[PDB]
Amino acid sequence: SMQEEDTFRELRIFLRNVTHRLAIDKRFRVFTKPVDPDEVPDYVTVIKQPMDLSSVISKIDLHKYLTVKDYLRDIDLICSNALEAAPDRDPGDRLIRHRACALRDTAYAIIKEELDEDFEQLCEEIQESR
Ligand SMILES: [Cl-]
Repeated sequence: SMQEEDTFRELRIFLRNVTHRLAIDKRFRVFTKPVDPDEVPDYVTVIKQPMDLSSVISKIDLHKYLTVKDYLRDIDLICSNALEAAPDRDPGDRLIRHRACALRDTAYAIIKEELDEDFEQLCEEIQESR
């Protein structure tokens, strides 16, 4: 229905807002774009499912997220990919992991504070009905 399409529209607007807020945070700059094949060629081999905040925006616009849970799966993937790609004790890797963890925590905290759980439940029930 149009009411359901309106709901999905509201979700995309909200998701777009949260993602923007993430993407402008200077700590999260390394997560804003795909990793560069030239800068390191082993990334595409070691990371099977690359994800970044620009790809998240593209997916919102392609109507790929019908629930907040589906969006958070991609935020989690950005984080888990970073942890896997930067696992060592050296300061460079620890900085990346710290920032990855902060990205995840920030997204979750924004969502906890700003998303009505009944809105999410509605999204889930429309998704399940299709
Ligand atoms: Cl830096």
